[PDB]
Amino acid sequence: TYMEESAQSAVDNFGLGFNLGNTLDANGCGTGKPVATYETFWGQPETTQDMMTFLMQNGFNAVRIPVTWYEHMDAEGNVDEAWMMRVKAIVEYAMNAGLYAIVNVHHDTAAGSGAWIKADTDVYAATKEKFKKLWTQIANALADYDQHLLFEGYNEMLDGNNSWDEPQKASGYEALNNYAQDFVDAVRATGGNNATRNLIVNTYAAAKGENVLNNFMLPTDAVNNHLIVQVHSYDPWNFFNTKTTWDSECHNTLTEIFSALSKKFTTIPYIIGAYGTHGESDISVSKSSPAEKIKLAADQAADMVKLAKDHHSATFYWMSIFDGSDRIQPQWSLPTVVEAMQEAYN
Ligand SMILES: OC[C@H]1O[C@H](O)[C@H](O)[C@@H](O)[C@@H]1O[C@@H]1O[C@H](CO[C@H]2OC[C@@H](O)[C@H](O)[C@H]2O)[C@@H](O[C@@H]2O[C@H](CO[C@H]3OC[C@@H](O)[C@H](O)[C@H]3O)[C@@H](O[C@@H]3O[C@H](CO[C@H]4OC[C@@H](O)[C@H](O)[C@H]4O)[C@@H](O)[C@H](O)[C@H]3O)[C@H](O)[C@H]2O)[C@H](O)[C@H]1O
Repeated sequence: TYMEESAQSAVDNFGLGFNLGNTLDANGCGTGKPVATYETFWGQPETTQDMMTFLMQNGFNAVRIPVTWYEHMDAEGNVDEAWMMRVKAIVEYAMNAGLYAIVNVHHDTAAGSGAWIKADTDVYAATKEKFKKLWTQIANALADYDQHLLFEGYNEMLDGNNSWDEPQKASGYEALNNYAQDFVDAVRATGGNNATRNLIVNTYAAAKGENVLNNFMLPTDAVNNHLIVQVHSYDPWNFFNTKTTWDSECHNTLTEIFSALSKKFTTIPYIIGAYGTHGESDISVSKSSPAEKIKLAADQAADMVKLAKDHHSATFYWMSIFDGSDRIQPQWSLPTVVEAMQEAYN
């Protein structure tokens, strides 16, 4: 049954979080394909109940489920039923396991081909009703799940030039804030559990700089304390390639970031919805990385988790700790990183 819970309480209960990345967010194989074709298109196995249960049994309490939607929508913006039901099926795995789950709209945003949601005046005007129709469908299909399920409006919205970190024009902020409101409006309108469900709105590019935070506007909500703000972090940029250890510069950089977020968001919680070692050319840590590089990954994660706890936040690891064939066993890909995260959190 449904038990209404505040945004801050949800974030406090997330504990250690994980991103089921390159899975339902995988895209580019075209329209009209079997569900499993999309899900495995980027090298991940089909998700199982055992995976969600594994996370719960091993000290994690929340999973983010990225979803890319555009290849599953027809000309009128209707979502393929098999796709929607597969999203629902994976949510159900997570609910069964006792996890919090986040469902979003992922590579429909940002710099890849097929992205259609953009912080741009013309694009917003042309896609606003399509966007609201999408969220109405998602909210209705997932309506029956309780407070452990959250919706996240959009992943990493960029302007027309795909400008990371910050938009080139201030109108970009208008478009984002407008989308954000449309997202909240469309979900709340469906009523039921969606009337009070905790929802997540991301900053421009999910970035964290001074201008992006100052020009972020939280949507108006008829109910209290059911909104969360989300940002991402691979800071300091390219540290995995340029650093030999998680040094004082790395540590101070993270400390400053959390300080800036907590100073900005005084009354609403924020989360680090995706973080990791991914840097230039998306080079990232794996089990075949040198021990010093795996230690570098572990120290980042340890610091990220502890700072987040200190700042009444929560974190979701992007992919690397639980990846590919390791999901099938299931087993951690990076046990030492996870152990560092668990020790930091507990
Ligand atoms: O960067 C870290 C994270 O940062 C934020 O949190 C983001 O929200 C996360 O999404 C992001 O995660 C990374 O996302 C990458 C996708 O980004 C793209 O879309 C968003 C845009 O903004 C961005 O600019 C785009 O680059 C994701 O990259 C994908 O990785 C897949 C798997 O690759 C892994 O396994 C295979 C191995 O060889 C790789 O070294 C290893 O990294 C790639 O899968 C392959 O895809 C091709 C088909 O590719 C076509 O269609 C997809 C399109 O993206 C390609 O450009 C196009 O050629 C298929 O034939 C192969 O069999 C697959 O292996 C995928 O192509 C690639 O985009 C990244 O891994 C993830 O960390």
